[PDB]
Amino acid sequence: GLLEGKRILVTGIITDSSIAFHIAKVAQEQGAELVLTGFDRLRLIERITQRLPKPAPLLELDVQNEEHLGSLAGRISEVIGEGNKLDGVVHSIGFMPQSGMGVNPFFDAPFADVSKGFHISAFSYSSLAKAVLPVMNRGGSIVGMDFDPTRAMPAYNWMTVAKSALESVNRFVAREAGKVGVRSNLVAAGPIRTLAMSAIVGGALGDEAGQQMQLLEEGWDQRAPIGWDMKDPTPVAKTVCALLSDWLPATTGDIIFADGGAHTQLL
Amino acid sequence: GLLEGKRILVTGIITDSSIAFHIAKVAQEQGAELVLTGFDRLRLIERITQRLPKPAPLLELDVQNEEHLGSLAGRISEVIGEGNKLDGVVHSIGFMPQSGMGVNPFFDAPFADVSKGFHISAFSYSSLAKAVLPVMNRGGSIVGMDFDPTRAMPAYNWMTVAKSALESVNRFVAREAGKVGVRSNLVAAGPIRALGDEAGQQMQLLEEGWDQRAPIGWDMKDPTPVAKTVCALLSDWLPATTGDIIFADGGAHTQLL
Amino acid sequence: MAGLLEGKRILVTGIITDSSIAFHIAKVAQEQGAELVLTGFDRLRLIERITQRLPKPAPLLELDVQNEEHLGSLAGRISEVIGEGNKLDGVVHSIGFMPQSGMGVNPFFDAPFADVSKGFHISAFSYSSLAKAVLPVMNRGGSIVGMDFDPTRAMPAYNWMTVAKSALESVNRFVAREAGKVGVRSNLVAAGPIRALGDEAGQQMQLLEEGWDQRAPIGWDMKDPTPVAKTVCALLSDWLPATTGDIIFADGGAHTQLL
Amino acid sequence: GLLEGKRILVTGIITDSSIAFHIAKVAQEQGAELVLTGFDRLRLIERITQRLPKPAPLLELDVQNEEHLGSLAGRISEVIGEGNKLDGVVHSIGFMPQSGMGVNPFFDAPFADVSKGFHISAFSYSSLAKAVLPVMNRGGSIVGMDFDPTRAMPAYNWMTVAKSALESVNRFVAREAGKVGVRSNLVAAGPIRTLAMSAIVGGALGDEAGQQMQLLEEGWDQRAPIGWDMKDPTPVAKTVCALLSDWLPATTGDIIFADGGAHTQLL
Repeated sequence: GLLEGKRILVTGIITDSSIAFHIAKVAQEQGAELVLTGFDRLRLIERITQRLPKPAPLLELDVQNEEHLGSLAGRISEVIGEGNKLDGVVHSIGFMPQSGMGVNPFFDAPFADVSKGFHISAFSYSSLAKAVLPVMNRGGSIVGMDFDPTRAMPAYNWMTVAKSALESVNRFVAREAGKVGVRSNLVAAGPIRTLAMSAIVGGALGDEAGQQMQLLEEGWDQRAPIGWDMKDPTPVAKTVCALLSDWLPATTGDIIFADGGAHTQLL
Repeated sequence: GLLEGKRILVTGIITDSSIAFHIAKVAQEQGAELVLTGFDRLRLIERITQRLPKPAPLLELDVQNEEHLGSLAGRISEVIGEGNKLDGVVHSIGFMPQSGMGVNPFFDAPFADVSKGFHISAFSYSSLAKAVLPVMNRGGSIVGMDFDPTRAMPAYNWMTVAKSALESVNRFVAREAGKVGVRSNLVAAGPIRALGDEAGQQMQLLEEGWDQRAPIGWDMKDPTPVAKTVCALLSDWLPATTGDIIFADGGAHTQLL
Repeated sequence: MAGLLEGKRILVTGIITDSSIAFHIAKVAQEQGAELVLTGFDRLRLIERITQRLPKPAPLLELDVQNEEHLGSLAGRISEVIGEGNKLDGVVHSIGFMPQSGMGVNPFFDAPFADVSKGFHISAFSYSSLAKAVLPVMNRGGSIVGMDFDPTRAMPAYNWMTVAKSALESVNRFVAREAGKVGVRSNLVAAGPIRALGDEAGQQMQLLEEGWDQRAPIGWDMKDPTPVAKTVCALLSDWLPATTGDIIFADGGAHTQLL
Repeated sequence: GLLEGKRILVTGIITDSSIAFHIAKVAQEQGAELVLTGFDRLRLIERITQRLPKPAPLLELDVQNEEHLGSLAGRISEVIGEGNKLDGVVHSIGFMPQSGMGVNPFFDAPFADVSKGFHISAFSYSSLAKAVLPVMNRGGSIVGMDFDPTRAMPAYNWMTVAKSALESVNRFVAREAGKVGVRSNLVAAGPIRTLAMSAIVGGALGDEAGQQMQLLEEGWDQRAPIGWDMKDPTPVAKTVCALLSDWLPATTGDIIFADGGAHTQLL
């Protein structure tokens, strides 16, 4: 197994289509022992995580809660055994209030909303690292999820800005984590299609992206030299696990693209 | 002159060594008609602006105050005349609480501090653009100030994160401004200069690298090259540049050593 | 009413027709008060007739940028034009050539090395050659500007010319090092694209090039060379005095947007 | 093994200090079956490759020789078995005549020298791909070696230009290789110290880098959040094998940095 004997904390599992779910699934298939986090309705998280290959303990973590963050290392140690430390941490937490996205005018997003999206999506990558580094092994690896924000694009709007900030945070976290031998990297994934139910009785599932976002996302498979399957999270999950492994041991503060090569081409 | 007849709003004048002061000075030397803004130390700013080549009116603007922002377009029109519009706007406001700029470890900066610095240094570029675009002419130019955040650096810490955010914001402001024919760009400037302390010492050592790297050298005591570059972007001579970042750093960022 | 380049002496390469971007660079420069020296090699008689359509007279020197004798004599021949006590303030490299095998008339892999090397020579290496030849007669504070087409991403048809432009960007950063020793700046302008027997490569390029106006926040007019010409003149001026080794985009903002 | 059952062609083994030697070593340790190339003193290359963990056939390949390139596929099929194809190809070929490097003035490099370095160091990445793609499996991987040329630097001079060209070539090779399901990527390695002998009777080993290049290379360990060991090729060799594996399956046209994180930091 690529991650045999490694102990890995995975944040961000909300549904069975959360990219963190597939990261967790591949890591377990590759021999890792997981610790999972959730915040709201832990019982509902427990139901999803019971669909993973192997059991895994669930810890409560609201990344905006300094008390949760302050106690996390000790709660991790309780569950993995006090002599043991983590080898990997996955940050898969991204959120921006809807006023900051979609067809809401970019200029109309209230600061309070954008600040919260910045907190959850970018600042919390630093918060999580600070919280977990005291219980990580030398040579360990922290990986966060990115969506390339180098160029502006329709709909992604202020979430793009939060990802630009996240990329910058990642470089400082790598500086801090490196002092104790830990790597920090982001995976810039191509778009993965997400379904959500209409919030009404009789509701059905349907694509979350609106028209403009869908048109934007369909460009990836057109551009990607090896194509891009928006319904397939597995290549992204494998890439995260590559960074959690010891096979990129000299990469840190960096961004690895799992996007079919789309960002390298222009049509 | 380079900006002959252009009406330009300049934010960020604090002292007569502020880069905004030198931007305003060069712009007036090049024929611009200015409107200035201030908030903190507003009487002091009026005194400072008397040292400019020419007088200019001053409007109060706290870029965190949505009432100040919503009234700004009407207040500008009152100053310049209701049938006239601005051709240029300069965003030269950067603030990050010291806890985000190296007086403590990176990890110790509290969110409330970093959020405020993000608000002032990144979000408000969008706020100001939203406020001014209704009174800007087609072909106009919004320019903000940047400090290259592509790589992490000693001490600059969360201000560098804010500037990465600002660069992203600029690309979206360009999208919105272009709908009415207005450009939006940043200038990535090189650094401009007993109780001294660690964060200041770290920044000093980092900043001395620019002159070492810059093929044409870098004078940390000379704001004029940066001010001239801003005026270039305010002029009609970069009419197809938007969403972009122009480096005024001696070429330091293009060289490894 | 001072012009942007008032009193400056500027050498301009690359004028082939009155549609050449170099023609428009020269035209705007003269409108802004510059005194020009022009160069040509192929179709010299044609170039002379073309250069007479510029606003003001300008002498024409022969320069094959692959000819080391032409390069080596260039500084002395410039001094004859402008006076031994005078120097140039600006130099424009607007020479790009890649044999058609490197620009999409056949698949990328089929381009022969000899063709690609020739295009590398003319489109990338000669930026360094020209700088070497002109710098001894350039003033401190002067400016060398070359023409770029953003090669950060692979594109249809442009193929090995894109590779040459990647190389050119790297050359520019090294020319900046050498030029900086005598106070001279070196930069590239990355321009957006400027416009029955139509053929495949041209069709691919047209479809690709129409995307600039779609992406550009301020639009992009492929029929209008003036914004690019002005941007070159901005770099030749004293208004970007701390920019060197760099790439300035004159593309409507298209490269900053995905859609 | 990370590369169990994979057939991989490795170019560029000159000495037992060539990065390609260490790539070949790790690939064999990870279960790969190799085919090796050489051009100069094939008997001397056979002697170097006998120190690899396992035997591997050696094929002659001058990448400037179109007859060598045109026959390469058939000569590969002969040695790996007529029904078989390659899963991986490593390009580790870089050369610039000395007039193009060091304390030679940048402006004094003759074009014929720079053209030759461009041919060997950049054009030949396309030539090798063209020659080997007919005998590569879908899902295969081509990996070339890079030294980050994003900024100019002392000494590296025209080789920097060649690497800039190589990066561009890699993005076009990715477009072409992707049509048959093959990825193409570069590894941008930190500097690896190289010793060479003075060309004199009684000669000794010493660093090939001149003063300015040594000062440049020494910055990596200072900048790198996890440090950078110029004497250790292994992290770079491992990163190449990561790209040859199936664990970065959606990465193509790209550049993976194995440099300790140094390019993400500024002092």
